[PDB]
Amino acid sequence: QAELPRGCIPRAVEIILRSELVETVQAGDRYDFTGTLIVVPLAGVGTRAENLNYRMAFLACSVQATTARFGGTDTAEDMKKQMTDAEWHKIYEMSKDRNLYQNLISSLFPSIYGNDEVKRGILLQQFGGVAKTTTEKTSLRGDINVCIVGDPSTAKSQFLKQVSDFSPRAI
Amino acid sequence: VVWGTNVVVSQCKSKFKSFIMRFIDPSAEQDEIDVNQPLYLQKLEEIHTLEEPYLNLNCAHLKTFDQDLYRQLICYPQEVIPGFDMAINEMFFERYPAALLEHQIQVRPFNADKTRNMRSLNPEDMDQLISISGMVIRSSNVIPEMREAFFSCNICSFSTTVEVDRGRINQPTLCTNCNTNHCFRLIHNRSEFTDKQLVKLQESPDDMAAGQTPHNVLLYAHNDLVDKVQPGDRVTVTGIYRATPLKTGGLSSSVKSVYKTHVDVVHFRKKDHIFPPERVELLQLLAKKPDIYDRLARAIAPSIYENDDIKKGILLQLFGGTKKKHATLGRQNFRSEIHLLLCGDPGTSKSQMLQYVFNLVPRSQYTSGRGSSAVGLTAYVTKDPETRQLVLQTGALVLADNGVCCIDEFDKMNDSTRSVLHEVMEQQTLSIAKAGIICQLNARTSILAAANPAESQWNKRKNIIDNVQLPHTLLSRFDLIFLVLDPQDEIFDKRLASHLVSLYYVTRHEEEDTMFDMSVLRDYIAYAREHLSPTLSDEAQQRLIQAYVDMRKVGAGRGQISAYPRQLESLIRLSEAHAKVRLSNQVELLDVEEAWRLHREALKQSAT
Ligand SMILES: Nc1ncnc2c1ncn2[C@@H]1O[C@H](COP(=O)(O)OP(=O)(O)O)[C@@H](O)[C@H]1O
Ligand SMILES: Nc1ncnc2c1ncn2[C@@H]1O[C@H](COP(=O)(O)OP(=O)(O)O)[C@@H](O)[C@H]1O
Repeated sequence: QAELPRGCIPRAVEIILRSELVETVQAGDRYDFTGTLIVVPLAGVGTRAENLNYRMAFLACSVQATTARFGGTDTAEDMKKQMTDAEWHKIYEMSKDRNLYQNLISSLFPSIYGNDEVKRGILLQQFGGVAKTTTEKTSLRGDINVCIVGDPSTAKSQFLKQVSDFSPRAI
Repeated sequence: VVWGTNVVVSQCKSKFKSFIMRFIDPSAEQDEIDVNQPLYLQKLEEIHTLEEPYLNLNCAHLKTFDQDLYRQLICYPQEVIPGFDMAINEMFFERYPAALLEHQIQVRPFNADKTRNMRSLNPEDMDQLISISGMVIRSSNVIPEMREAFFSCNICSFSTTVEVDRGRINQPTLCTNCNTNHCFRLIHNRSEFTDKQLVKLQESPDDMAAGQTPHNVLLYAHNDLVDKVQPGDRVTVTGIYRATPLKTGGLSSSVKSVYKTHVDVVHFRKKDHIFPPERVELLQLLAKKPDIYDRLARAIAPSIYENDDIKKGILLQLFGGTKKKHATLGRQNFRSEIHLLLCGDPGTSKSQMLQYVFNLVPRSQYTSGRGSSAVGLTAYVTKDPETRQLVLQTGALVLADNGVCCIDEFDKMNDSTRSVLHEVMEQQTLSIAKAGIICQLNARTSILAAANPAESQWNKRKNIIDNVQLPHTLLSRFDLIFLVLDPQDEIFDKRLASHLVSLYYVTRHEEEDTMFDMSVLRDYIAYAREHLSPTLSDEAQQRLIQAYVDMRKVGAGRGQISAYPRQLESLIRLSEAHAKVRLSNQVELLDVEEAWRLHREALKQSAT
């Protein structure tokens, strides 16, 4: 799809991966491979010899399975883990400010103006639940619904068309 | 003389050399250029001033000499040609001694005559010369083919090779044998391979047997002629009947009386648009006049001189929109998303006009309402005998990224489809997930379509608000549907019934005041996607920003549709579009006026 000509079909290639290359590819991904085309050990009615009709094949031994990569959370400083919150230098401030609520509210919708009531709520959805330690009574739940209704196109959809691009795993 | 021949290489060599020297471009300088020189030393200049090899001939040159060589090249072409190659390599040294005299050239003759056509052939023309044609069918993958192998050993590294004659190879007890240290060791990789490939061909001139399928033929390939051509073309062939037996059984080695026939490959008969600055003269010369807004609007059609009020908006899609690129912050993907549609009676030439527009737009697609479903437009997933395995596979829309697809007879499509287009028109994306792949491709383009109602005529006292088969506010959700209908007037009929039949009756055109440029008009379309970036200073904002009170008193209405605060998105789109024409890098202020005209031309068709 980075090379989109007209006319012919999507010509298919055979292609191979080695062991440590295995199972870190996946459906739906664009790649940067090696080019180590090979001699591959009816209808080919050419001349025959001996002192045989081959097809084409291919292998490759390098992968950059990009456009499908985020990496979770790991100021180069000390913390619980390596880089999970190494920005203590500022997160200390981001947990002690008194106007942080509003400063957070207006930190994702500068290109938007409307009500200022779901700009303080909808962090709800991305925010945590409970994750507590209990017995085998039942599932205990952490996140919860939200709803929107509105008149025709007060930017009902641009709230969420972007939110998918905002956090990961949530298409 | 060679065994089954009656000729000699040297006589043909000498006579072809003298023929090329006795040459003044005589095939069209004597028979039919300010060149009283051989075209062939001229062509070796052209080959060497380029060092771009691969000559070709035409056998009509060789009428001027003896007709004998034509005959004794028709009869034995597979044996005579390379003498002409060494004649070429003599002419190499005659042109320049220290040249690139190691890269060899083909020879690509053609044109004895059409036999009659491919249906009517005989046995006796079995190793001779033919040239027929038709249409191309397929485009298949290429195949190596051995001519020599690599070998080995363990003591002293007998690292050897030996090649093919055609079908007979040798081996002593060793490779590079001395004293017999071991037996023969075969590998088959570190070797030389040659390209070839099979491509099927039709007969479709009018050289057809009535009520008969075309009897089809087949062609091999060789190295620098492999996928020489893309499919879907009419191409002539130059080659030789080249036969081979068939293998009876396969379980046994007996062979069938039916020798097959097929033709070898000799020759066929068929960033990349960056212009010179000389064309900029004529381009900007067209640009310099306000008449350009009307000239191209007049000059799309051949002669259709009614409702030119609309094509002046279609040029805003031909001039395919603006690019407010989003390399800035990653936000909101507000493309210059343009969509405009036409809808009316079937008598108006919508299907006809748009089949012509197929013969205008580069990325022309043309299916239509009940032409193919949603799945009929996306994910043609199915089995293929080529891999012989199941595959996640193609769509239709996504082939036309940034292009157009002319669409007809819209209101026949299934409800599964037409919630697909909601995804593209309102997100301009696509993401797909089946039991196989999950996909996040890229696709975006501008729509055209030519819907029709469930009747012959739009009913008066029944607005489009309910007539055609769509929701209460998604009807108007397109930019603006430029209403069309038959001219309800007998008066107009005579003008076209006269002018557009005299059109046929004379059978050629005339360059009147609206000067049709043969192709120089087409670059003003071509060049004007790339070097432009419309921008706003102060112009196309302030008028409705002023009049918004009475423009947005739209609260009144019983079951109506009207103005909403999305219009100005489409309006800035149309604005910077019409500012692109005239090539105004900064925004145009006049564009706003005809934009308002465009809108209020059809936004109170329901005052009721
Ligand atoms: N307060 C606001 N801030 C930003 N944009 C707004 C605001 N109010 C209205 N809009 C505009 O309203 C439009 C709503 O379109 P949208 O609701 O996404 O269409 P649809 O209803 O088809 O999804 C947005 O494109 C936006 O430009
Ligand atoms: N103004 C016009 N200019 C040219 N052809 C017209 C015009 N009005 C009607 N026609 C006729 O309409 C026909 C094309 O209609 P078409 O678009 O194929 O109908 P549909 O799209 O409903 O199948 C032509 O044969 C032509 O004779």
